[PDB]
Amino acid sequence: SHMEVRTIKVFTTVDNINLHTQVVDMSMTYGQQFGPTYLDGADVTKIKPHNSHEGKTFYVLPNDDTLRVEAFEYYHTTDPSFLGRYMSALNHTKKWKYPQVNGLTSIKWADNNCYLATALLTLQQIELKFNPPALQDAYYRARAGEAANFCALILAYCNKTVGELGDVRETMSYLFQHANLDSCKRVLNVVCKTCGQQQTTLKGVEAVMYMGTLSYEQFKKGVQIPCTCGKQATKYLVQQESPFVMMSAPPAQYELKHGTFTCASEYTGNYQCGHYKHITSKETLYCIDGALLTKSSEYKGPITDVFYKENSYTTTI
Ligand SMILES: [Zn+2]
Repeated sequence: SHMEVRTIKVFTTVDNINLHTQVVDMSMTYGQQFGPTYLDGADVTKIKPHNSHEGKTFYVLPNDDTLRVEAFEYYHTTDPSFLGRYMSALNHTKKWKYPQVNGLTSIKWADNNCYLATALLTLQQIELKFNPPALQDAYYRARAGEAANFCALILAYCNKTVGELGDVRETMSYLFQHANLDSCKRVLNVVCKTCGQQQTTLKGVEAVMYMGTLSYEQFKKGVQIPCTCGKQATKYLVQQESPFVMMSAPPAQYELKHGTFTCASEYTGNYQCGHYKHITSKETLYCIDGALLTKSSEYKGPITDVFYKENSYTTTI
């Protein structure tokens, strides 16, 4: 009747660093013993242990106080589905290719990941330190060329699944949310001919992102925005303290000039499907399109996001 019990030792984890010794019954599934369980991204919840599994590390969900703390300390989230979504993505991104293109880690196109490739390429050209150890650790590996965990983390943090259409501005917003931008400061002035002037200070992520124009110069000169009185008012940059700025707008034909920006994202398509490309300004203009690379002296296209170097700026207005 009853089969002789066989067991193996395995380790469970939520961060792949702190291991937790377990003894599993090879006649029960992982799911029956751990809840949802993953082996390097693969869902083994419904798998019964193999001898080859002995000594291997499995991710589980934070189901006790020790794992909850380890997971928060490593990822800076308490979203219950986070680890599941991170493993589900990782099962895909570990099969993506990450070619070095013009010295930067890119991503060969798959699974609508073009927005991720230009986000990744952008990160490697701006000064940014992540706060979660998971992002620090994974970004370091991504810079070295092994970007699978980093890309799966971006998907998890953004609540995007592999293959879902993503927006670069929104993705960067999530990444900046988890970065140290505390010393970034922006002072704006808005001037209405009827209502007068109103100055506003922004900090952190809101200090480095602007939605409305791609041109940093235009933002220094002034952009027209609605005023509550019904007139159009003029908003201009008074003071900026940050290592970069990101200027974003709905996709519009726009000319990129060598040496006047750091990098940019281009979006061809519509609200339901499209394709992002990346433009970086080095010795010439390089267009990185996943694994593909072209160059040109001028660039014009439907640009959505442009990144600029900064340190300290003060208006003369
Ligand atoms: Zn007004």
